[PDB]
Amino acid sequence: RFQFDATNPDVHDPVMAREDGKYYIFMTGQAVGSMTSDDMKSWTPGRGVMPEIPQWAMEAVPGYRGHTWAPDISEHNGTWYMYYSCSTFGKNGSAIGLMTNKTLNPESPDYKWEDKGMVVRSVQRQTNWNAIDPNLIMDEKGRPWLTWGSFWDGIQLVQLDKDFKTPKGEPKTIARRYLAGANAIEAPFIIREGKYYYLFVSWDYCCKGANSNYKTAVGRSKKIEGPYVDRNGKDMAAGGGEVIAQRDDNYFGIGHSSAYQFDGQWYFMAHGYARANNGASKLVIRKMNFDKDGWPVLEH
Repeated sequence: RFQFDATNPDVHDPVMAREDGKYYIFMTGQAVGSMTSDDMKSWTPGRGVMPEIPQWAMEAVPGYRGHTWAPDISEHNGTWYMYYSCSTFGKNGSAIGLMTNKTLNPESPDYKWEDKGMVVRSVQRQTNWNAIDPNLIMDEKGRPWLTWGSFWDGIQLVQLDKDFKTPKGEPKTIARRYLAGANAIEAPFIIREGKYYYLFVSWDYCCKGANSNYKTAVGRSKKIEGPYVDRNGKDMAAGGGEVIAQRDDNYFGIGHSSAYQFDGQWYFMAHGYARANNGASKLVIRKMNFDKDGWPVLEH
């Protein structure tokens, strides 16, 4: 029996954007998957984003054939930038690519995704981080920075040249799980709120159905590079973090997070392994607020 369930759709590694009162979700899928909602409540599957699967990617990552992971979307000066991951599960022979578009509406005559090639690559038996899970974050000076990473040494941070694709120096590890290996940390996401940058990370194990233990943690820093810390002063680089999404009455695990502010309200978006669908990965959106001390807290 065929069913979509518009109010509770299957999604993996989601990211969200809004244009002209319409909500756009981009996720892991062929050519990057997509969804569409008028009200952020009922969704409609769309076409794969990529107009074709880029050659440079298939070459740099052997095995990659268009099944793309964890996109990131954001708008800067009327240009939409979408970062995307190319890899094969369990290995770090990976590359992050970028593509740009003037609009997100596919019925628009201005709609055309121009691929801009490779941003950053990780290579087998050599690089101590994994070139997947990108997130673009701007500083107060307007300069672009990227976070990415999954396992190995952990979460990387590097400033990007103003073309949004070439890094400046080498990266610098910014958050760890403890102390592929057992450094279960991935899906970094940084937002600016108040006096601080908040780095959101996913801890532990996704991708194991109803046996996943995925969770989401948070830490903060006044400086973008500067040490990220939890409620009691512990550095994320050493395994600090406040758990904010977790094993639940509804979920075995919740992770691969992202945060957006729509109409004065912050929203925490992730995917959760739903108990009512024996571990199927569903869309999770919770209202997020910052307390007195300036720490994020979720609804439900």
